Amino acid sequence: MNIFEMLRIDEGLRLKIYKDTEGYYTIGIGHLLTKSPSLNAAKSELDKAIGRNTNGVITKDEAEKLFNQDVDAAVRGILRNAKLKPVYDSLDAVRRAAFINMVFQMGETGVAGFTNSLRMLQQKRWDEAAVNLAKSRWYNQTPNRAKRVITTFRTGTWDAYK
Ligand SMILES: [Cl-]
Ligand SMILES: [Cl-]
Repeated sequence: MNIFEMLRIDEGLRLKIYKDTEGYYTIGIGHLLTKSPSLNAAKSELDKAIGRNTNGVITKDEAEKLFNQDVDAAVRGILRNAKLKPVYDSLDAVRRAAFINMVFQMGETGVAGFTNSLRMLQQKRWDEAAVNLAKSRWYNQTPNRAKRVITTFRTGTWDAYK
C-alpha cells in the first residue's frame, strides 16, 4: 500500500463531473473543481485544467494526471508550511501517508488548524491524538474515511485499508 492507492480507495474515481460530500463540483479522484454553484463555472474550470474542450467528461489517463499533480502539490504544500513541516518530518512513512491524506482532503489551512492534535502527533502520543482528532466537524461529516485515517495514525500500519 502507498499514498496513491490509499487516496484512490478514499476518493474513488469518476469520469463525469459530480458533487462531493459537501456539494461541490468535482471530477476524477477527488479533484475539487469549484465551490461555485454553477455547473458552467465548473465546466469552464475543467476545460482550463485539462487543456481541451471536455463537455464535462474526461478519460482515465486525464483523471490520473490530475491526481498525480494534486498529490505532488499536497506534499510540496506541507513542506513549505511552517506549521506542518515539523510535524511531517517527525513521522514514520505510514503516518506520513495519513497526514498527506488529510491535507489532500482539507487543504493546508484546514489541517494547520488542528493545533492540538498536531502537537500530540509530534510528541508521538498516538492514542491521545486519535481521541482529539475525532472531536472535529471532519469526523462527524465523513466518519468512515476519518476512522480509517485516524486508525492509521493510532497504529502506524495499513490495517484499516486492508
Ligand atoms: Cl489544475
Ligand atoms: Cl465517510
